Amino acid sequence: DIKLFGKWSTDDVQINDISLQDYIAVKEKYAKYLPHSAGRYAAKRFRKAQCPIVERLTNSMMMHGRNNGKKLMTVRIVKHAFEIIHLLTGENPLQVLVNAIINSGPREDSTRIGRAGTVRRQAVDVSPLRRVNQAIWLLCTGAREAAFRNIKTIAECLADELINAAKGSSNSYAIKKKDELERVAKSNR
Amino acid sequence: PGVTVKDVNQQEFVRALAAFLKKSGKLKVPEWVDTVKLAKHKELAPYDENWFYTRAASTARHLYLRGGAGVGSMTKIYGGRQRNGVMPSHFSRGSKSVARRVLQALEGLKMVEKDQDGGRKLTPQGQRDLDRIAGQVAAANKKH
Amino acid sequence: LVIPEKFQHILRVLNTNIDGRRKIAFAITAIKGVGRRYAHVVLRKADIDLTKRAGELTEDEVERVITIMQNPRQYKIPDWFLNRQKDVKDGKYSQVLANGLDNKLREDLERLKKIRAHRGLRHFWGLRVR
Amino acid sequence: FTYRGVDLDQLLDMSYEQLMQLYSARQRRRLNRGLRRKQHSLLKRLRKAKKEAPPMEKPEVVKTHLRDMIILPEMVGSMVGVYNGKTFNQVEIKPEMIGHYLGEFSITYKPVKHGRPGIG
Amino acid sequence: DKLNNLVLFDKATYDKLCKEVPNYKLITPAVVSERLKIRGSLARAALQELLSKGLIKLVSKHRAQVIYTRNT
Amino acid sequence: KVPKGTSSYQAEWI
Amino acid sequence: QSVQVFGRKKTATAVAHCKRGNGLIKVNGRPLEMIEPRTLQYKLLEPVLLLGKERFAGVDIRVRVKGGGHVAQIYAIRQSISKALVAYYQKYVDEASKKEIKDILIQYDRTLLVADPRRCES
RNA sequence: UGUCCUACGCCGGCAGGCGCGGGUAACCCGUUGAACCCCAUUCGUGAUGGGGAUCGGGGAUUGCAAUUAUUCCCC
Repeated sequence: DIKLFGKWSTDDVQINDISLQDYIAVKEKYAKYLPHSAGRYAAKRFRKAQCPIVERLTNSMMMHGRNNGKKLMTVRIVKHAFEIIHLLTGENPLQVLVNAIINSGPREDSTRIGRAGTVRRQAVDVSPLRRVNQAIWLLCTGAREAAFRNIKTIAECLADELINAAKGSSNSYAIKKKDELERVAKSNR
Repeated sequence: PGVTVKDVNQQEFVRALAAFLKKSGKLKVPEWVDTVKLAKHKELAPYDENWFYTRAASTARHLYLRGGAGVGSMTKIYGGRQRNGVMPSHFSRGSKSVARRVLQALEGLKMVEKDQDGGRKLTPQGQRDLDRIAGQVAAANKKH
Repeated sequence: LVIPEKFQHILRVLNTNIDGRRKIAFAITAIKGVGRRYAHVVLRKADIDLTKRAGELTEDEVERVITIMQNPRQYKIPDWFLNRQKDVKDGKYSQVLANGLDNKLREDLERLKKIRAHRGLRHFWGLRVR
Repeated sequence: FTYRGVDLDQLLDMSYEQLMQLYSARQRRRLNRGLRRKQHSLLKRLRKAKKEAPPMEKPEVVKTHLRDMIILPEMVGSMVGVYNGKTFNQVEIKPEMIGHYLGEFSITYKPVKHGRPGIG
Repeated sequence: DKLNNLVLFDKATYDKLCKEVPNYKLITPAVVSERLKIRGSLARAALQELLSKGLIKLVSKHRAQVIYTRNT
Repeated sequence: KVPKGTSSYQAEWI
Repeated sequence: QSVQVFGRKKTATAVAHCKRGNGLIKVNGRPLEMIEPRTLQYKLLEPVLLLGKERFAGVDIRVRVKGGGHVAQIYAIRQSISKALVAYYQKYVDEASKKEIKDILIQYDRTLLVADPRRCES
């Protein structure tokens, strides 16, 4: 059976959210040995949803400038994070990954509607693919912000942010950013 | 018992060849081991006190892998980034005299011989020692 | 490792404070006149292992490495690592030390003044030399 | 006074070949490359100026444009006027400047005193 | 404020090292450097010391992250 | 104060 | 009795020489597991690990590899290995078996058979 | 890319010298033996060994001439 790095199962995962079920594609056919693929996913519209979500997480955390080309390094960081998530929580790392992505994704966004000069924003609904993208982006941004100047390690930082986002506590950067975004979206109307 | 060097993990093979240079004992060791740099592109001295036999192991194994190589060729192989200061960094070769006396001390033990072509390559005794040590590393890797 | 009972937290060498919790090479580097390279060479010639810490040292090792760093030529340190190769006055291969650096730059500045060269006058005005 | 462990009288009496190790690398390279005719005439003018002088009085200045010179030990006590492109300056050659050029004894540019700026 | 880390062990530090360490599930050099304010080199050296004692299992070793797990 | 022989171009430096 | 195919990726080309052998996959005189990018060593083993150990018992593949970098290099080597297996089971083995392994390979990753057509634009 | 591009050896910490060969060029440089990247060591969140300027000494090339640092090398 296909195992992530030859160790991680992919049949035990369950998707809580119906909205993100069709775009979080890791379950049966999309399970790969390595997150690295070097296959095209931005060639045409909606093709990046077919891409495994571990590859999305890999491609989204080397985004910062001085590490903008290193991808084997990135999947090594993802490996260390997944190991320490297993030895911390005990569950499968893909399950808690799916939970963090589901609970970190925003549901309503404020958007400028009108003209230049009217700063009054209107709250609009959120696409599920954009919800997945923003969840991964916020997780990666929290991983950066927790690992700037400390002994605390970047893979360990991604693990801590992922666990904090999945259990829903107000300690992940994604959770607090999503909560303030939701409350301002409610306040806009 | 048919094994070869390329079927042996390279870093452990270099380490074991350095250990063989220990328990062999004889090699022409310079009095400047504890003062010298190792390339003009490098900033500090090598951290390991016993770098000379490790570098000799790397030189011998690269000579086995590809022959017809001179001192300048090994100097080019051991190059890397010259941090040019605030200036943009470039590529720089290694130290000429260090690799030259490594080659001279390595042929001083009758492992390496001079080519008529102009280059320099390995003795049959050298390849016998190399695939013997490759045999020991293979035995210590496939059984551990 | 273990708890060293004879630990010197702050050292005083050549009228200079040394942080004893730092590594021996970089604690010796911390004083003026010697960097990491000459510290590594003087430590390799002093037969002292690099791993152990500055406060985790005995007094004989400290005084003997001071003795090595005082007179490099007698202890087989070759004549290209030295700070001043050929002095104007006596031309002696010697290390310069912390207060020695201040005094030697002061007298170099003074001789550049009294010669009235371009470099001395540029230092007098206080502008860029190179 | 003592230069590189050697006093002035020995340096004046020191022969021509062994100054090629008692100088800096730039001066040793320049002396290896060889001196040309103009400063050879300058050096002979220095000799004629130093012998044709009263013992108590200072020898007369010789004016020159050559700032390419390295200073030899024969030139101590000499009264040399050096051009900087506009005017000559009067320099007495002390013996502690022996490892220098004449070009640093005539600065070709004035120091900058910044005034109040105009419409920039 | 600056963070003060002791480079060498104390008696209370050694007591917390020999006893309070192997019930922390995850073991990194970073967490040992963080919880009781010691330098990372000292925490690492104590970590291979406890490994050579045979008291803590190793999960993986690398240049950046080296992860261990408490016994049984 | 000015030295004996120096020119005004160099006396501006002093 | 033997076939010679190639695998291209950007600039890197790896020529696979496939012969009825004794179950050895040799890449430039080195086996698959002892290629340097050990972080990306699973991609080189994906045909071998995914397709099983079973009918690779009598296949000797010698891969002579030139050009490219490291990632494009190992991708070219793995695509050459897959194409060598497809070509050998097309030529000397029945049609349905090679159709089956092609179906499995395309079902896993499309680049295992066809090369990436995009390259460095001037 | 090349009649200044360099192969090889020796003397060399080191820029570089010395004796020798090829190339007016898919041939010799040159399987152009690159660098990030990878794999092991040490450093461990502080103006730190990060970052390297600005200065002080020597050495070697380039050039009729390097002084107003040409350039590079060693502390």
